[PDB]
Amino acid sequence: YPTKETAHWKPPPWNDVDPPSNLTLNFGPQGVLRLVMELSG
Amino acid sequence: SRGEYVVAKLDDLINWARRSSLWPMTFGLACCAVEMMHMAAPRYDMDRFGVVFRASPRQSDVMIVAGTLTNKMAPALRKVYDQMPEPRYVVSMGSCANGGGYYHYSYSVVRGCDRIVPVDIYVPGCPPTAEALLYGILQLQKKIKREKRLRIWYRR
Amino acid sequence: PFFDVQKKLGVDLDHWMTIQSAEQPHRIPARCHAFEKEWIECAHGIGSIRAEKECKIEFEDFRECLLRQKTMKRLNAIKRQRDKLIKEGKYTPPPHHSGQEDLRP
Amino acid sequence: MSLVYMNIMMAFTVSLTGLLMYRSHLMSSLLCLEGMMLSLFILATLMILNSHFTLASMMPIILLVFAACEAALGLSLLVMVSNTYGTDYVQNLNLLQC
Amino acid sequence: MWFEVLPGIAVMGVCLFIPGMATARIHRFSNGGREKRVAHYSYQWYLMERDRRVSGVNRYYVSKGLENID
Amino acid sequence: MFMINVLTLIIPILLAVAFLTLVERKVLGYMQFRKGPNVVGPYGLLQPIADAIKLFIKEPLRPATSSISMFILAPILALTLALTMWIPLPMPYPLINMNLGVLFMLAMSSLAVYSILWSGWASNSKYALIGALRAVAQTISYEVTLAIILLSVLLMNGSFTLSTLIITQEQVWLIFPAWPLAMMWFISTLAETNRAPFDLTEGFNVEYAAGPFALFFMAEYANIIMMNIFTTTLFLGAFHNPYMPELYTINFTIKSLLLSITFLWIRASYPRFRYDQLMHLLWKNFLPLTLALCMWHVSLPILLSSIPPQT
Amino acid sequence: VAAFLKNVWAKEPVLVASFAIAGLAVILPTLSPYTKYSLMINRATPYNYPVPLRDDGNMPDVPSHPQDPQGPSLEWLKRL
Amino acid sequence: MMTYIVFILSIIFVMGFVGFSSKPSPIYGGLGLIVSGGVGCGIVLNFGGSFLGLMVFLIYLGGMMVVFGYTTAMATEQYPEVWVSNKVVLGTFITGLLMEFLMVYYVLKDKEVEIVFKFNGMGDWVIYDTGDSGFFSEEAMGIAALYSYGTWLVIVTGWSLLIGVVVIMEITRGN
Amino acid sequence: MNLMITLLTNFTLATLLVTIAFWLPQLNVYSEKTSPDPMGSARLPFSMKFFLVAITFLLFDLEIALLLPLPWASQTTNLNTMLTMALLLIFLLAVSLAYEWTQKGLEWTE
Ligand SMILES: CCCCCCCCCCCCCCCCCC(=O)OC[C@H](COP(=O)([O-])OCC[N+](C)(C)C)OC(=O)CCCCCCCCCCCCCCCCC
Ligand SMILES: CCCCCCCCCCCCCCCCCC(=O)OC[C@H](COP(=O)(O)OCCN)OC(=O)CCCCCCCCCCCCCCCCC
Ligand SMILES: CCCCCCCCCCCCCCCCCC(=O)OC[C@H](COP(=O)(O)OCCN)OC(=O)CCCCCCCCCCCCCCCCC
Ligand SMILES: CCCCCCCCCCCCCCCCCC(=O)OC[C@H](COP(=O)(O)OCCN)OC(=O)CCCCCCCCCCCCCCCCC
Ligand code: SF4
Repeated sequence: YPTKETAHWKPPPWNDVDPPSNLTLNFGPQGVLRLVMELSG
Repeated sequence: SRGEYVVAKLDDLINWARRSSLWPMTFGLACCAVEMMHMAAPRYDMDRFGVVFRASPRQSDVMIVAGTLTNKMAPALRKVYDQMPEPRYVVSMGSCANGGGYYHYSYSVVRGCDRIVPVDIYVPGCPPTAEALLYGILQLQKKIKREKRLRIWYRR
Repeated sequence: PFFDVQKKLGVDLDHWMTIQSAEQPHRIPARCHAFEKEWIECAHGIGSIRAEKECKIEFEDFRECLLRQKTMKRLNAIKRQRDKLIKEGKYTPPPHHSGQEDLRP
Repeated sequence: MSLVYMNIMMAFTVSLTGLLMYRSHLMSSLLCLEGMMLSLFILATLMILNSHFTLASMMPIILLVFAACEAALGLSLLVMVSNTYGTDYVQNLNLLQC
Repeated sequence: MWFEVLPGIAVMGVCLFIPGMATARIHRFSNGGREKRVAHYSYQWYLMERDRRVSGVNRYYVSKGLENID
Repeated sequence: MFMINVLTLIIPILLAVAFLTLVERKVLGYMQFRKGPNVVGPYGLLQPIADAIKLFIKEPLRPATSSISMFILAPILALTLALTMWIPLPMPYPLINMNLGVLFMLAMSSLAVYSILWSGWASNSKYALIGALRAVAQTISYEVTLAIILLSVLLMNGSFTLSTLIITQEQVWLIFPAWPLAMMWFISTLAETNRAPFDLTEGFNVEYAAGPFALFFMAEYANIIMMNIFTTTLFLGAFHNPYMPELYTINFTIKSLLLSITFLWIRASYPRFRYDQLMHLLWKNFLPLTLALCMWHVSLPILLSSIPPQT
Repeated sequence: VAAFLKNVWAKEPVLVASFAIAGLAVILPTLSPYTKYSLMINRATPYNYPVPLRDDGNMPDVPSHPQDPQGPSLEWLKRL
Repeated sequence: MMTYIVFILSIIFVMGFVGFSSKPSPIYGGLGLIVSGGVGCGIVLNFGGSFLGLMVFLIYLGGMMVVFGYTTAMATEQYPEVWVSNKVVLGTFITGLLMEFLMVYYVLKDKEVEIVFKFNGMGDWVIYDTGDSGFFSEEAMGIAALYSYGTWLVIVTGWSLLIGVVVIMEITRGN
Repeated sequence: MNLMITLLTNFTLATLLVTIAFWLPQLNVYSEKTSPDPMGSARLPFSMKFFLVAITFLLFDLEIALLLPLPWASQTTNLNTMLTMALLLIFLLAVSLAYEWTQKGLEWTE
């Protein structure tokens, strides 16, 4: 029975699964070289 | 008087402790880093003066600008200088850090690191020999020795 | 559902930790070994309904051995009366409760 | 009943009231739950040492080990929640209303 | 040469020698010229408090020998 | 009189940690074909005093702390746990003679990672927090083999008493029946204190000033000297005459100095491990051997009828 | 079963040493003669008081004084 | 004053849970639970439970609360706080902790002594040294009996720990 | 009692050295400095591997907590049962380690 508080409740997905980056470092000058790292763990 | 004597002896104490325990953050910019490495090498051996080898920038006492300061890295130089606790000091090593050197008229070179940071000791040479860099370090220690911090505090 | 497997097969899985009066290591007694032994030997085999009303004296002796509420009540009464008499000035403590008597052994 | 046992029970009920009124985080729930476990350890230990009941002295360690393993399980659950939403917020755990 | 490290090693060795020597001398000073009584167990503590009661001066380390019996 | 004994423990600990910096710089000097400090004092004997007065008047960095309380309680906990690990150490008689001094030291060293974790969260940096989490994971990893090796050795002792460990080794050193436990214990204590080749912090507490960094520094070196003394008592236990305790004190002092200089001589010899390589060293090399030797030192006094006395 | 053993001793000597030490720790307490002496020493260690018995009249195996012949003796422990 | 020390620790223990059951943050929650674990361990150690107190430190605090602080520090994104020079960054900490010990000493007032003095435990509560035990801690031998008497207990405990390892590795996979 | 005095003295010396380390250079009127690292404004990504090694520490630490009364359990009369349960606990710690091995749990921090 759709009441006032229950009207916006959409039904759950059929297979019960729900729709859900990596680190980027800057090794700066702190020879000399800067390193932008897309690291993944 | 008495308090003048006390602040003079405590000035001697803190100046002794600061000059005999200088920890350098060496910018390895260019060829002068090689001669700094020879100044840390066994023959000249900075470590026996209390001058440790490759201290971290957030505890170091003296910044040695050893090599060519270019325009792409001058903000990084001023950033590492601003991250140094006081009393911080700057030793400029070699001609490109002193006044631009062999790349003075270049489009990309800071003409002296004293356009960026306040510089205490200018070490001349291309590169200065490691013995001469060590001379500049000992002249910095003698400059720290004649500081008058608590004397000027007691007189102001 | 109490499937008493330990009595069917004849294994001792957890009876040993159950009561204090069981076989302890190096024959250490509990503080209330006699009182719990008497409550268990009284209330044995007669069921809980008869055990509540027909072994209440041993059970209250064992409960008072555990909690010591009547003993702490009695000591609080005697200590309160002693404090009130020391406060009134009608009583003096003995030397063997004040610490000047060079203890027994 | 006794006094220091009443204090350890008071701590158990205080961490229970903290475990029954959630503010923001699931880690706060796990911390109140393990404060409850700590108070159970303390109270069991004082009873077992009080009566000089010897064989039960292994019991609080047992009461530790299982329940600490239990806490490990709870931490892993929190992590999977924090891998779906980025936070461990209990208000992200409301998809089972329907 | 290599023997130059020996003053610092000697200073550090004296700094490690001082606590053990200190606690041994304090244990002999506070216990009648002897070792401190070790009571890890209830029997050792019971004998120790029995010594404290039989000495008469509230000190366990005063040993009463055969002169205290008739 | 007991407070005198506490001060005569804790002041020479701080003096020994101060001069360990001099011994480290001199021994690492001569091993690197150079000299160490000799300009400041005679042969460098004023270099620790100059370094301490320099670090204690150096400017505080004005730290942008994520918390006040953990920023203050990480050096406090570091120094307190650095000092309280010494009080059950038998030299030949400890400051606090306790029946579970081994377990006490294992507990107080397991509590020593909170200084790392609170220093990490008390910084605003995510990179400093990642480095602190890596350091905490390393330290709690190697605490596993600390506990198992320590248990396996104390299966020959009888109890967790550290003074009983002197009585255990009156006929032979305990490194003879337990040298694999000795070498894995020594590498594990090397990897506890983030000492080289396990020093990936120099490869987390830089949010602090130079003064509080000196506090973490001196707590780390007190842990180094303490674990060397504990390893000396645990494996190379010296002769003890109860009428002359200075024989035992000089003997374990000399052995502790040699083992601390063995740390100084390891750090001037090897490159660093990569992080997963020392996790491989723990979880895949030291832990199977350590578990097998735990089974071995359980079942071996039973088969040789050499079960040590409880008391 | 022998070339595999040489292969695993070449590749992974740590796990071979671990399984060898663990296998010896399992089997060797039963293959030993001195294992029974562990049991005997732990059951002859007097943590409690040896509570005496009332002499009913016929107990030949129970002594009356510690310096009597009958009673459990530890000559084997003193000699070994 | 010194007699009621266990009771004093218990009061602090109760106050310690009010440090974190009000839940200011999970990180300060962990900090309050560590302080509470230390004072409850002091309560345990002052009845002669030395091994159990060292299990509080070694396994509860140094074993498990390390993991709680570790998992908390891998969440709850941080932000800076007040970082003025030393009249704020340490002076407010010292005044706050002095007010905390003021709160500890402040609760021992006339509403407390009606419970303390009518139900005086110290004098007759701590009775663990009632007579002699011998050459052994009774608590140590009771924990030692886990291997001879506790065969089923050790079997189900080690099986639960092995199943704990398996369960954690299955739920923390995502596949 | 002596232990509490020693802990209190160690805590007092620690707090005194921290207080000296904070208040002694704050005598200086050096400079109020401005303008506040490998990330500038990046959030922290979670890493599953660090949590796996933390929970692995906790579970093996519980197994060590079981293994701790062995120097006392060696003194018991039922040595066959004691030896069987000691070897069984260390074998279950080894089985937990082998299951951590073969399911790739010890990888990229091996
Ligand atoms: C207590 C005082 C000190 C004690 C001694 C320690 C002082 C010496 C220190 C030297 C410097 C150390 C520098 C850092 C070391 C770190 C690197 C390292 O070595 O890692 C460990 C290395 C690691 O080896 P690894 O890293 O080369 O292995 C590679 C592994 N794979 C192939 C998987 C990639 O070795 C060990 O783990 C061995 C530990 C000791 C083993 C002892 C076994 C004893 C014998 C058992 C029986 C064997 C035979 C079988 C049965 C026979 C029966 C009859
Ligand atoms: C357990 C072992 C612990 C050991 C710890 C100590 C290790 C080091 C041992 C001593 C080493 C040598 C110390 C002296 C170094 C040199 C000091 C000196 O004389 O400096 C000269 C300087 C200039 O004076 P000036 O008169 O101008 O000289 C020109 C010549 N006319 O004038 C001055 O500098 C002024 C005078 C300063 C003198 C300071 C001397 C050192 C103080 C050390 C204090 C701690 C000592 C140990 C305490 C605990 C044990 C008692
Ligand atoms: C962030 C806060 C501040 C951080 C820095 C300070 C706190 C952390 C660092 C210090 C840790 C304190 C540890 C205190 C207990 C240590 C364990 C212990 O007491 O073991 C020794 C001993 C057991 O050995 P045993 O020989 O059996 O005893 C005598 C029997 N004849 O047992 C004894 O001798 C018992 C002696 C009496 C009981 C002592 C109780 C101490 C007070 C309560 C705990 C205080 C700390 C609370 C906060 C902890 C936070 C980590
Ligand atoms: C019964 C006694 C008690 C036994 C239980 C207690 C043992 C104590 C040690 C516990 C060790 C726990 C972890 C064991 C995991 C075994 C599986 C394994 O490691 O397989 C992988 C490995 C191949 O190596 P890889 O995958 O490349 O390694 C990564 C780094 N390169 O594969 C291998 O290296 C092969 C490893 C398995 C075969 C080893 C055989 C050793 C035989 C020694 C002599 C006989 C000993 C008697 C007992 C028989 C043991 C099999
Ligand atoms: S001054 Fe000259 S030699 Fe020196 S770093 Fe510059 S370019 Fe190289």
